[PDB]
Amino acid sequence: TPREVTLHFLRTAGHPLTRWALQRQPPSPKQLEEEFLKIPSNFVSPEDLDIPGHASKDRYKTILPNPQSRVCLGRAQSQEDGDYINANYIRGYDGKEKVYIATQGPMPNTVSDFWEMVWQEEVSLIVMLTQLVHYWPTEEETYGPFQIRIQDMKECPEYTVRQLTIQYQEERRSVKHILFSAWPAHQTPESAGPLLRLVAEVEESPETAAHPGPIVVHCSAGIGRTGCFIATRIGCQQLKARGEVDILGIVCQLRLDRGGMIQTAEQYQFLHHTLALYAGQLPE
Repeated sequence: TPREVTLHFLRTAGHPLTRWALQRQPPSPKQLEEEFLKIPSNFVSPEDLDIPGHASKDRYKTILPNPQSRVCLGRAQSQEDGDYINANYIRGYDGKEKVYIATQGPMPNTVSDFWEMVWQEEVSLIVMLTQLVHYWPTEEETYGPFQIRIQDMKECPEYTVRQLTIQYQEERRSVKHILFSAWPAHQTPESAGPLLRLVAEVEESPETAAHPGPIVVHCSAGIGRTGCFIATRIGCQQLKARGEVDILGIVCQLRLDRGGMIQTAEQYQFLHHTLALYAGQLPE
């Protein structure tokens, strides 16, 4: 039973690494390559989704949101004739539910869907990962029923922070948007420092809500760079709380949430490098 075999692996696989082992005696580059290749994709086949006309809202044919964690658009603000967006809820540290939503970058025809999701899910933070569509405005623009305005734009060494507001009827909400460039698909960032500063930027973001909404994280396909970013943050949280990290377990849990998260063995190895660097910053 290939399905049961996949699910059993993802629910049980693990390779705990103490802070010491991570820094001083990590698995060899060959061991990490073989370990990465063993992780099932958990990609859903087009047959496992019965959402007609979903293909026009997917950037890629074979990268699809797993039904169990798929973000469904209730259309409370619109008259749109479906529920579909290529996006999944992602669990965070210790399996906490709906900490993130991983999604593809909006297509010209899914920009309104994207802002609908941001409203419906009470998103206040968006992390965009890219290399050098513009679904946010220069000053002010309307997307479907939503009015979006930019209040501030700040250029940091490695990312740009925009403060936006989104308004529907009487209600206007703040949304922080972080655009991290110099990260090509199927590659790693230039070095781990900027990525760890991005993770810190996210941590430091003020949370106003009583029950915080998911952090939206996106990139072109919504799995490689999003998976690296989310795995990095969860790994840091594990190191800080427990003084050890199970990177294999983190990636397996991400794949349960959205098929294919973290695309390449080089990205998986870079996660180890990044977390070994973060470990040096911890107390003691």
